[PDB]
Amino acid sequence: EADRTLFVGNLETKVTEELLFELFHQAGPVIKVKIPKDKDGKPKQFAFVNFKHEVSVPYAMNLLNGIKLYGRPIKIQFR
Amino acid sequence: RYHAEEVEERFGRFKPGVISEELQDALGVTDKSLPPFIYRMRQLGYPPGWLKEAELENSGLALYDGKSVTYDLSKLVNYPGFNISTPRGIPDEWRIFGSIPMQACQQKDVFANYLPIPDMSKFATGITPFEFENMAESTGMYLRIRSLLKNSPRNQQK
Amino acid sequence: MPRVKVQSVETVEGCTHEVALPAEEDYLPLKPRVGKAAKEYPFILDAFQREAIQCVDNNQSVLVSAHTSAGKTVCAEYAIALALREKQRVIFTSPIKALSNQKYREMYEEFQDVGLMTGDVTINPTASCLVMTTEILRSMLYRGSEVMREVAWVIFDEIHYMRDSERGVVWEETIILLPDNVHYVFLSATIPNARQFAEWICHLHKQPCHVIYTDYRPTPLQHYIFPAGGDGLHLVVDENGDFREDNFNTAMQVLRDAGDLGPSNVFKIVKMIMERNFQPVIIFSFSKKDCEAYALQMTKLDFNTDEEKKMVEEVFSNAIDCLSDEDKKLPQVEHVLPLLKRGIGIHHGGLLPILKETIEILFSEGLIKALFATETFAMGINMPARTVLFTNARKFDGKDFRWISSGEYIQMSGRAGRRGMDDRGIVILMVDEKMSPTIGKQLLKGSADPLNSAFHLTYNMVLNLLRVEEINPEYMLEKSFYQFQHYRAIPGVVEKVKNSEEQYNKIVIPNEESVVIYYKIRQQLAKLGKEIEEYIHKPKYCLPFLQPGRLVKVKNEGDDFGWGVVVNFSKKSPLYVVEVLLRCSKESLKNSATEAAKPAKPDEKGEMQVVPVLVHLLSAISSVRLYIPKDLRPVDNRQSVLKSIQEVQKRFPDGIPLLDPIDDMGIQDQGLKKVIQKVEAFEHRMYSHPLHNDPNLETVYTLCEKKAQIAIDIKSAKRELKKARTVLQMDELKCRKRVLRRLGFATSSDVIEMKGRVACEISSADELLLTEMMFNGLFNDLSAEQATALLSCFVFQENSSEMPKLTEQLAGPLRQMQECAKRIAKVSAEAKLEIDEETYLSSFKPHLMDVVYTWATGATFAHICKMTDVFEGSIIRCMRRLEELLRQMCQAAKAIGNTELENKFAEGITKIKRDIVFAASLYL
RNA sequence: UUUAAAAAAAA
Repeated sequence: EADRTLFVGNLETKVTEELLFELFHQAGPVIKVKIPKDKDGKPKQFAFVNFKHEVSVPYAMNLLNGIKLYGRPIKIQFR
Repeated sequence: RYHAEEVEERFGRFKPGVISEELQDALGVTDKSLPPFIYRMRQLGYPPGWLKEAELENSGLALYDGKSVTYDLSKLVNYPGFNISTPRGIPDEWRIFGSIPMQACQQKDVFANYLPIPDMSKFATGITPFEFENMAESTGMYLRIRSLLKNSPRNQQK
Repeated sequence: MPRVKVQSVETVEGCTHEVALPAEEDYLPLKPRVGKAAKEYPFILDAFQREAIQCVDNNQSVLVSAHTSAGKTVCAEYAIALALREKQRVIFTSPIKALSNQKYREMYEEFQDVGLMTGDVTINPTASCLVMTTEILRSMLYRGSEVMREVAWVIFDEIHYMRDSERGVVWEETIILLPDNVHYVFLSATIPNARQFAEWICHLHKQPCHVIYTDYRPTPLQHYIFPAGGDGLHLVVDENGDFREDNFNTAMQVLRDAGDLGPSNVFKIVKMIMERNFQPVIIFSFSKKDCEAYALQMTKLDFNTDEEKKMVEEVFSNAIDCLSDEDKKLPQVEHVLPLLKRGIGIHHGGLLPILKETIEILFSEGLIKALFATETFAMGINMPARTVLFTNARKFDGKDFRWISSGEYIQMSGRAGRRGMDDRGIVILMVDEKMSPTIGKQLLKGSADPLNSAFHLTYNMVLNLLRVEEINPEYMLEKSFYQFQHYRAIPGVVEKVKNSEEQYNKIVIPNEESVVIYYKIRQQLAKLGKEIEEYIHKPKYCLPFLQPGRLVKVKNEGDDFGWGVVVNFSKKSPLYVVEVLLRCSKESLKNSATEAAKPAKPDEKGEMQVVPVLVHLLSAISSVRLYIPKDLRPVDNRQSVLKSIQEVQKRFPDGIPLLDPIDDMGIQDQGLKKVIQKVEAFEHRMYSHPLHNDPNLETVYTLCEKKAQIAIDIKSAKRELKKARTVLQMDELKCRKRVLRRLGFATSSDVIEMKGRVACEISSADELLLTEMMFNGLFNDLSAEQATALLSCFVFQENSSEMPKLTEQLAGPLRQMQECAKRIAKVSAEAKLEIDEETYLSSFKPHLMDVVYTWATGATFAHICKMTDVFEGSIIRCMRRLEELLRQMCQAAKAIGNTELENKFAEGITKIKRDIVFAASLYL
């Protein structure tokens, strides 16, 4: 799991599960995105994404890094 | 359960290759402009995530009596502009963000081709005699079913 | 007492034809055929079938026991043809309902003068031939339907099913009650004790009965073993039968090396099969979930050509068209179609019956090339395959988990290898880590299990027998192939006791009085030592002394491992387990996955392994604590420990010192003091005896011990022989009759009262409960829905943990039923009958009460199927059983002349009988 | 620039 996990930080407010899943599924099969919400009811700058295979995790990073989502770069880190 | 194939609805469903207008809005770029990732994507190559999906592994088991891996060529993903020629109306915007024109290796064709006992009357005394129930007749369904597959692999081998 | 002679008729090679006939009779040869043969076959008949046909030509019963697919059914076909040719009537009996349907379809397409009678349906009852499940035949016998008069032949099928332990009794009853003029034909899988069955039939009906036994099979078999972790299949058994020991050992060694160290093994196996051209495969897994998961895993292959896909789509659509369009929208029907399209199918009790029938048809026609099935599919008819695969060799029967018996393995593997099309059947057995070479050898080399009856009394049987006149249950108990086995066994025990007695007399003793006194004193000393040791092993006294270096001797009765060093101890759950370091046998070590332990054989050198013994096995807790290496993993250290023990023994030439139970362990309670006094007195008495100092007393003592052993053996053997001289359940019958009379069913003179007469009808579920509730007026107020739900609660039995909450109408009636059941349990208990009240009450599981209530209300099937977790197959089974029980309840209400209940149950039947649950089988 | 394993079956 930890191998297939990948943290996402500094994501735009409207960035929800559906859009992130759409973005990340095209490169390869992705299990799902986890967004444990704070005491606010809105997506946080912090979240995680779990992919079907860890081999796919780097390529997404190789393809996506601070991409212009909603006119706002989004950073991605490892475990 | 076998029929409980609802795991594919955690939040929705999508398809590979195609680009949704909602995704275009999310990325901040409309459909007229070529996707920026494609640049980097064609500077990276074919994603390995779907490569495993199209790859079938031959079992190595051998009979201890006293690899040319198989790939499903029909499952190849479509990535126009990298593997397939860019659709008309979309110029080769390799000068944006830095990239090169779609290469033959980057193209789909090259990658694809690269690979004593009481009498009976006494018994019926004092108890209701047995009666037939649920009387019915054959509906012929088995006959028609058999007629359908008249020439089956078993039959043709007979 | 039985008196039957078994004449071994000579026969050609391949079969062993022997006839059991009454002792006073004189065997005579079987006359050849007279006139034209009943029916002609297009192929030559193997010898045993020819002998069976000749035997039936003389109107003499026969018991064919041969591997399924050896061609047993030809004998039944010939018998039916002969019976029809003579204007007689015949009955064909099968255990299961679905197997009965398939057999009926075959016969109808054969002769077209066929009927069918089962609980679900009945077709052409007035036919010269009939097919019916055993229960219908038993009902005919008990009620003596006139149709039974015309019969002349009865063909029992799968008679080896008689040991079902739940539905076995229904066979014996049916066999007992038939008139003697009838002639039987029994078809069974190969079993060792067929001769006993033939003798029973002969003794029971006073006529000759033959036995044809043949193990021949048309196409040979090859057995491979796949270890969990290996990378290949080992040819453990070849068609010649020469169990290849070396290959089996290599496979098990690979298993061990992997254990002590294509994501799924089954996927690798099936893929290898596919690429090796063994396409038609049956994968047996003893769990519904396992079959579902394995089928799901394989949703990435395709064994079918496009034309096969079109054909499968056509067949599936045509089969499903019968159901209502709303039914076709069920997830189950929709989601299986892709699997059949790609050539993968599932078959287990959970599925819907219609899907099971469709999959059976497709497999029979070859469209499906890999079928995941449970044990049930094994009993199917004419559905062979070129290969069979076992996922897990562990099944949970009614009792608990266990290794599949060799009989079941043979039965299932018999479904491998078609006739002619493929000339080499392949059977592959997967073995996990929890497997032992001994278990594997026994499973592969084992033979079919013996046929042991399971007769047990039932209130319905007792009531019905009492009702009829000129007969009593004692007759049944006497003749029910259970006293028969004991009678057959009696000569063995008689000869055993006689032989032991003559040998005991043969022994010669110089002067038995003095030797016996000495031996008795010795035994008393042994008992006192046992008491002292029991005193030592109290945990609070010996646990402080079981340090990780202590030197203790462990001696389980009969087998003593010698000295060994303690390593650790713990409280297992409240016994204590002490882990000693003993010398093992290197055989129990290799198959340690299942064996316990064994002392090292004196000839060879053990392995010096850690054994977890029980605390009380410590014969003597010496006091020489060794210096333990502190790391006993490597095998080198433990040999050093063995050398150290040998050195310590060499240092104390006259026995290692033992902890003194009195002062070293500081035991104070006076009981040990008195035991010490007793042992001291006995020791002095023994020493003062003269023969103790005499020479050569060792041999005399040994022979005296052997004489005592033989004496106790004689005592036990004759005691059990006297025990066997009485009918067993007679006490059980007495208890049952007491209970029946105590509730008014039977008068003190054992004549059926109206209550028992009513209870006679109900036979699909409990009778006393239903009759009591009916008489107590419980049902007089419930609407049809509540009655239906309660009856459903009666006929449900499955390991369900849901325990759903019932709101208003399904609770109160359940509580009243609980009260009545408690009353019945208490009455049974006070009548000295073995019954656990809590378990009895726990039997009636109401888990489906709400489901059945909703279904009666008018809910669509999909709605209820989502209302719980039980597989839809179980729901359908329970619904059918409830429907038949409701019909029986209608009959009972008619009997008591209470129109209200009759109308109520009519409403119940009308409401809960509709499209999908009671979907007519497509085999009709 | 990072939250419990569990088969089969009927009047």
